[PDB]
Amino acid sequence: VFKSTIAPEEKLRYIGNHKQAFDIEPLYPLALFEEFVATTGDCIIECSGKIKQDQLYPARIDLQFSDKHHFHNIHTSIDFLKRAASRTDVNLNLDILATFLAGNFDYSKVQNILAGIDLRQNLGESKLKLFIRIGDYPAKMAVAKHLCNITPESEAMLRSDTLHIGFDFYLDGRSAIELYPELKKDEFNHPFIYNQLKTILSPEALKPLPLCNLFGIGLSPANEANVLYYHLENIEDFLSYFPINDTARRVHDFYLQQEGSRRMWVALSESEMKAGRINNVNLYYSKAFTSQNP
Ligand SMILES: CC(C)=CCC/C(C)=C/CSP(=O)(O)OP(=O)(O)O
Ligand SMILES: [Mg+2]
Repeated sequence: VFKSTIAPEEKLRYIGNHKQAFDIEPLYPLALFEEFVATTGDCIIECSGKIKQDQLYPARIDLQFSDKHHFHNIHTSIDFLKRAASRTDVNLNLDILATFLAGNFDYSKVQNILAGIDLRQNLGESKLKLFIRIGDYPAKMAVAKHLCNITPESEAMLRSDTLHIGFDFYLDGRSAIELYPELKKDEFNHPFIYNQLKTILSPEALKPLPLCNLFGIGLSPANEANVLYYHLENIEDFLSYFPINDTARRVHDFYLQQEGSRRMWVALSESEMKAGRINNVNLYYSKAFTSQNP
C-alpha cells in the first residue's frame, strides 16, 4: 500500500560486520557515509579489502542503488561528497565530475549509480568514490574518454553500448577518472572476441575467464598498469585457482563465512598474474537489500 523501506540496521549490520572483522576505527567521513547508507532505498552494498603485502586496507565500502531514480540518486550521492568535503581539513576537487556532468546531461542514459569510500589512517590518502554507468551516450562517452587519456590500444577495449565510469576524489584535493570496459560470459567465450583479447592481453590475464561470468579492465592514468577484474561465479572457487598471501586469505576466509552473494570480484595486475604469489590484490564481496514494494 505504502512504499516499503529496508530498515537501516540491516544495511549497517553488513557494514558493521566488516568493520569488526578488520578492526576499522571511525575514520572521517565513515560516520557520514553510514548515515547516507541509512537514507537509501533498495541497494547492494559491496565491502572490500585492498591487500598490499602484509598491509590490509579494509575501509572500502560501495553502495549501488537498485532503483532507476538516477538523477535523484546522483544528487544525493554528490550531496554526500560535498558535505564530507565541508570540513576545513579536507579538500575535495570535483572539477572532473563537473566536467563530465556539464551542459544538459541526459539522466535517462544512466544505467547504474554507485557511491563509496576508501578510507586511510592518513586523511590525505583517503578517497571518496562515485561511479556512473551510461549507455548509448556518444557525447559523454567521448568526454570520459578524453578525461581518462584513452589512447589507441586502449580505445579498442571500450564498448559503444555501455560504459562504467569511476571517479576517485582524494581528501587532499587529488582526483582521477577510471573507465571499466567489461565483457559478459557470452561475449568473451566467443572465438571472434577472444582472438581480439589475445592481441591486447596476455594468456595470463585470460586464464581466470572460465571461472567468471563477467570480466572487466580498469583503465586510468592513475594506474601503473591496467587492472584486471574477474567476477567469479563461485566464491568457493577462489582459493583453488589464485595463490594469495596470508593477508588476503584472512579477508577471504572471513567472507566465506558471511551471508551475501555467491559471487565475488577479484582485482589484480597482469604482472601479478605472471608470478608465484599474489601480494597485491583487491577482494570485493556484496549483499543485496531488496524490499517488497520499493
Ligand atoms: C598493481 C595494479 C595495476 C593492479 C593490482 C592492484 C589493484 C587491483 C589496484 C587498483 S586499487 P582501486 O583503484 O582503489 O580500486 P577500484 O575502486 O578502482 O576497484
Ligand atoms: Mg581504480
